[PDB]
Amino acid sequence: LGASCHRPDKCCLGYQKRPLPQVLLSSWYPTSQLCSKPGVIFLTKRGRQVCADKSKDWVKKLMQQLPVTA
Amino acid sequence: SMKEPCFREENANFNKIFLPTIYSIIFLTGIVGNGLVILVMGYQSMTDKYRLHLSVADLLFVITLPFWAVDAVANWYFGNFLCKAVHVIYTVNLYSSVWILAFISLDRYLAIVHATNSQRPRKLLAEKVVYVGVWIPALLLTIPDFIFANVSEADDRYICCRFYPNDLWVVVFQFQHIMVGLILPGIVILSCYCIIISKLSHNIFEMLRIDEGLRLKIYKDTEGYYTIGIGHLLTKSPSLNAAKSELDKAIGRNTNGVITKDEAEKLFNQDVDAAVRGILRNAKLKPVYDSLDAVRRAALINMVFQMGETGVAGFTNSLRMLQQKRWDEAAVNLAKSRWYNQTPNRAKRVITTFRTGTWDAYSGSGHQKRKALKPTVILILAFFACWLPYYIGISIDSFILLEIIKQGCEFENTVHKWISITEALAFFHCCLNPILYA
Repeated sequence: LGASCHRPDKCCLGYQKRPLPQVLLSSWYPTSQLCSKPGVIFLTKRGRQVCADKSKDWVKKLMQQLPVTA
Repeated sequence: SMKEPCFREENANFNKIFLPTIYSIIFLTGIVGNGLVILVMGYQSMTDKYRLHLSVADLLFVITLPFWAVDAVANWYFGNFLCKAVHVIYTVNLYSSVWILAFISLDRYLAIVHATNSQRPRKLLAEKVVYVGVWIPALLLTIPDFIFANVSEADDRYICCRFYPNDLWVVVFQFQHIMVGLILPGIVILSCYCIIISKLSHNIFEMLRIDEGLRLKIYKDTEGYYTIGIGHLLTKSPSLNAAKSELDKAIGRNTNGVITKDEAEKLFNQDVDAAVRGILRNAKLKPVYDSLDAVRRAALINMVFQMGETGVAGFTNSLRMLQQKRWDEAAVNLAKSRWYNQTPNRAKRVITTFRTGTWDAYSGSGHQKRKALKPTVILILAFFACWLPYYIGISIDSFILLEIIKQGCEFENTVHKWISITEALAFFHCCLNPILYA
């Protein structure tokens, strides 16, 4: 209702330039349709979350190797 | 060195501390307050009819507030039916309240500008036109709240919002709300106020036209200074051309000492501003000026034009009774003054105006035509005072979406925290009506 409808989900304002190692990453999930910029959020084994562009070649490879977050 | 997403968790803890207190106070004040109004008004004045329409429209939204409090801090559990029900009541309250105030502005316009015979248009408006012009379009604007308002899952929790098929629907209802609920009622209230004060200032001009007298030529004062209109002094200078040039500068037009009734009124209004600004600066005249009506002020301004700021200030004995509202006791105590025997015809017209509070002491028409303006102007200004910090938040947030202001995650969440708290505080307009009785 009103304010809660404005910005309720995590969005990507920028993407990771340097490719990430598969050994440190645990899962992946895409950004909400509500977000201005599309992309995926890589969940590391460490716990921290990293943005990435879905159009990138190294990102498309990591999505194949990793599962979707539960 | 890693890129992180924009976490909205910093907005979640903000709402969980500040908003539960705000939604609790406004709920209790809006249910005890407006609850008593409907029981006292409806069961057992003209503007009181519109306040009955207002106290029922906001009360319907007060019983809707417990749902607003839970959605802002926790999650939406209530379901899809309550989701549409809350959205419809919110749409009704947004356009009904803002157009009831617009109809209040129209009621004051008819009661002040066309008071001669306005009992019929004022009745027709409050008894019939109010339903056709306020409640019928308000219930007709709830159609999208029956189509697009529904519950949806978003990341962490469920959200009850209006979901449109594409961005073209989002931007047309975005611009529709600004017109019907902010610009169009704003024009109606502004255009009423601007022609009510225009009438009020004209009534003083015709009042002093009778007393002092209108002169469309440059004439010499009792003291010998060059004057024009209703006692408007041009210069203390003994030169005619100096005053003639001073007149051309004040008007803008190259006049040869000749001015029109309209030009004479423009100069008059300028002299009233100077007299009012000086009166509210005087320690013995300022606590009296605010206590008086609209016609009783005109009679006090008349005394200032006749004697002066220093002269009127010498009525310390009479000004004390003038605040105590003992109008019959003050007039008999002011009739004994040397001012009354200095000029008897002008003084009797001014003292009977202070005694009764009627402009009919000069006008050859009706009697006891007194109307209140002070409770209205407060209610409308205090209404926009609640919404002003909320519409500031949307304006800044709009530039972020229009790609004019492009900053980080922190600034993006700062405007949200501003909107989230100013939305909760903007609902105080529900409590505004019963609190105005104090």
